[PDB]
Amino acid sequence: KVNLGAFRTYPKGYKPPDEGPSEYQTIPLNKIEDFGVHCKQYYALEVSYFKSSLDRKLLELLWNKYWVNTLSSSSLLTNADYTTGQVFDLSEKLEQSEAQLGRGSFMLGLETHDRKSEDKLAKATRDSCKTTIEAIHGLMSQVIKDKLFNQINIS
Amino acid sequence: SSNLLEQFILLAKGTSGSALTALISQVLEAPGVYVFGELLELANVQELAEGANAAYLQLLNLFAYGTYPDYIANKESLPELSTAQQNKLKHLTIVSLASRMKCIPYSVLLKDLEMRNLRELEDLIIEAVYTDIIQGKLDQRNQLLEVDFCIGRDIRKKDINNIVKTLHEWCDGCEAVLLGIEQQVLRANQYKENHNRTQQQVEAEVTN
Amino acid sequence: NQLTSIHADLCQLCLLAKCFKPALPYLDVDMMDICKENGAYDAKHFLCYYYYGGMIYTGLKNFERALYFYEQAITTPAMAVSHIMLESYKKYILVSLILLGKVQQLPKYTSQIVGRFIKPLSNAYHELAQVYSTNNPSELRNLVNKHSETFTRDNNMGLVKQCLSSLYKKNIQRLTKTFLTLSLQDMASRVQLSGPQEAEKYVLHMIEDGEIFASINQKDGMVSFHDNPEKYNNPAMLHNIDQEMLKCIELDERLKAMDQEITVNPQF
Amino acid sequence: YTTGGPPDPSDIHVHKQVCEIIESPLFLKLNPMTKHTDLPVSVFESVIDIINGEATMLFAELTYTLATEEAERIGVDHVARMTATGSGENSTVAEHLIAQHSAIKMLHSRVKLILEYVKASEAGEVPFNHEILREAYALCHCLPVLSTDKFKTDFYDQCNDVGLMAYLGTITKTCNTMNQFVNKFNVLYDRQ
Amino acid sequence: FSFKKLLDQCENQELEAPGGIATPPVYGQLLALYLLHNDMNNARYLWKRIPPAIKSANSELGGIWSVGQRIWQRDFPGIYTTINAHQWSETVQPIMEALRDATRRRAFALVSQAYTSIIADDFAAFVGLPVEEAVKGILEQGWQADSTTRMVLPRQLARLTDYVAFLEN
Repeated sequence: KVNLGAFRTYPKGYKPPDEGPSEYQTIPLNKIEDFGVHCKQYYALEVSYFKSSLDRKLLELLWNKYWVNTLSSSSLLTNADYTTGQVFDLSEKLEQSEAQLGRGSFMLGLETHDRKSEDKLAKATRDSCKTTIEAIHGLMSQVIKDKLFNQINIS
Repeated sequence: SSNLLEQFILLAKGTSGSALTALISQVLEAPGVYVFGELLELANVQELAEGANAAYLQLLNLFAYGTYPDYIANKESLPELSTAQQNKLKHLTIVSLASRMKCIPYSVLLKDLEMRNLRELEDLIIEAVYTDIIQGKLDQRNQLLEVDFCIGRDIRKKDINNIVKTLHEWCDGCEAVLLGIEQQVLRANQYKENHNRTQQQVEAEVTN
Repeated sequence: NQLTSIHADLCQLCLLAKCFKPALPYLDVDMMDICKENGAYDAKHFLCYYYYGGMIYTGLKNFERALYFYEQAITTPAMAVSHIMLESYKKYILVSLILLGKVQQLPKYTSQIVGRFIKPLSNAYHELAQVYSTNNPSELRNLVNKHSETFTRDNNMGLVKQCLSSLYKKNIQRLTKTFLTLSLQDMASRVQLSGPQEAEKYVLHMIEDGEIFASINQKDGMVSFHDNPEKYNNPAMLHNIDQEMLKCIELDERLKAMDQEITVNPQF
Repeated sequence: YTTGGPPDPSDIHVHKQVCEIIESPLFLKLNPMTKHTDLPVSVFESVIDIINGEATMLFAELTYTLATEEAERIGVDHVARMTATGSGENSTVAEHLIAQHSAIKMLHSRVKLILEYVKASEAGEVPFNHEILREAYALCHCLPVLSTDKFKTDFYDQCNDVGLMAYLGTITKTCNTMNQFVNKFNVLYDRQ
Repeated sequence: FSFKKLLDQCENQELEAPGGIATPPVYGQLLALYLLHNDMNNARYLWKRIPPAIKSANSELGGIWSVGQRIWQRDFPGIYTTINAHQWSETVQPIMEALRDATRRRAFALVSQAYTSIIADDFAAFVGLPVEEAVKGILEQGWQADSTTRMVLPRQLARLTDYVAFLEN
């Protein structure tokens, strides 16, 4: 779902004493208590759509001379510290999953509500795949460069 | 330069005789002229022979096809140079070995140009970078020289076939890679459509 | 590569007729998902297949696959003791003693009979791993003649002979981490080979098999112990990773079909 | 675009100034009567052709389709409806492959523009000029860029680093589906 | 390999044509092919499968096992002594000829990878060549030879795109 919505915070001397959530969405179980109080400070507006603008017309004239910078890919060397740094945080998540499977969130009397953060093995899978997809994404920008220019050679 | 090349080709076709012999020494002495293909094939320089007139014809052939060691072997038969004609011959020696091999080792240029160190050998190469003559990079680990851009010496009448051959592999080579990228998009999109249908029809029959 | 009662009987034919050639295409690739339709397997076939399959990898100098085959026959739960479970734990110690220096631990889902009944009955095999950690060839020879009556009544002859030569090969690899260029006369004291002439013949056997890389310096009477100068930068190493990853994406696809089948059937 | 009907000769002179900005412009004309099958619209392209010796810029109609992108159709339908859109497929893999698919199409057009330029100087179209030949000789001589022993020892080293990380990430995805199958099999089928 | 195809085609006829006891000439082909591939494990197990009534009646099988006995002990001077003693003029002769070339090739990859300073008096007993012929062939390759000591010093895109959609969805 394309989430989109404009709001406007009322200034001092015009805030309503009681106002329900005009545009209610999904909120994780952490900051849901502040949604029922801060909703009276602003209000949602009926968004519309139209075709005009002007900035989306001068970017083509620049691309005629700035096309040499759009091919500057090679993401494997740009944010190389973020890829290696993400493996250190994965080890802390994998260590928490070992204690989750050992203790178990299904006890006698009170089940599926023992530990605070459940499904640690399912959440650690997406974190491990994030370091894999981001690593192979930078390589695809380098292999595509060795197949169009490096495969030319000379007589 | 480029404006000076159209002035030397007009004065040589208007006069001949003793005036043509004096025009050859003025072109090699004046800088900016790095091409000698349009002046060697003309019939004005071919008529210079018998005596000192024949020495100017052999000197023009060495500046287009010969190299630096080819001039020191017959320096007594050819007229001497100055502080500007000798430095211009070293620029043509670098572009001569680049037309045959892609990378030239440092041991080859140290023997042809007769040097002792690497900075003095590369001192005559960096002077052609600011004049848009020789453009490339310097390698230190492999001790090679990857010449990317250089002068074509003459008008390129023999090695002109490599220009169309290199451009043909760049245009036709992109069609083979485009067929593989387009096929990968259709395979990745079809896998997502089949996975979304097999994950919704198996979960709806659990309640029934 | 499926498994059934017919595949279990094929491994028994290779034990009588000593010929491990037909047992190569049926054991080089791992098997999963047995062929079931009307009932064609039993609990006795799952223990006799892993026990007979471990003997093929043992003689073929394939200790990497023999340790995994003998581990499946032990983790199977049971109620009492059996001849197959007894021979599986006795061979698990002799195999692990050749690769490493200590016996590997058992998983959590293993049977309790192995740790309450098989363990006290296998006292002759548990004491063998204790002396192997000390690395002493003089004390290991006294345990062979002492436990000779136990190795004969349990048809385990020949398996314990490989552990005698493994201690001499382990002492040579141990000196590679500590020492670098040891003399030929000093190498015959710690490994105990009786004379420097017997030391030059034992180190030559490890070069042909590929267990360690060394060079004999006969000009100075010493021997050099270097490591393997392989940075794993050859293009052939990248093809091995791509070929091994083709089996991982297939195992996950097979588990997705079995997970959807259980979700269809009602459960608690 | 423009509003009128039949193609007029006055629109040819106006389309000539458009080619000076973009190398591949487009023409559009709205007709009140019918023409196509759906909306009465048609797209034309600037195609130059000689007519009895005089070169004129004619037009060529084309057949348009619908939305050819899943990541784009979800944004267009949410603009005209101004209400809500159904949940479909976002195609996260297609949003990243456009950086490499469009790069080949952009490079294939740049080589075609310079291929006929040098070929015309060798045949008989472009006059024989010594300046054009000396400026395009060493242009293609640099290919391939960095293809010696220095790049061969670095390209294989980077492929082995990310190749090993892919094996450790693939075994983690299999463990996620294995945990969902074990928990559903040790309860209904198994009782211990 | 060229010699690897003869071993696979020979074992198929051993478990199909005979019903219980095979023939002597076939046992000599499987044992000779196992000795060329330097596989002493499969060669030792194949020799034990032959009944004792066949070995005592056919003397040609005893000469093949005599050469394989020194291979298990890895004795280079003991290989050429057993080859030129018992030979068969049938199907083993074209196979035994290739076994002598594998012995010299095995010592070439073992001495040059474990003996950085081999003695010239002992190098002649590892390749079969005499002392006057072993010091001559090593000089044409690149190995040095000292004097007055007799010492020789020898020595992609299609796979990456499939893993993207597999891990994402």
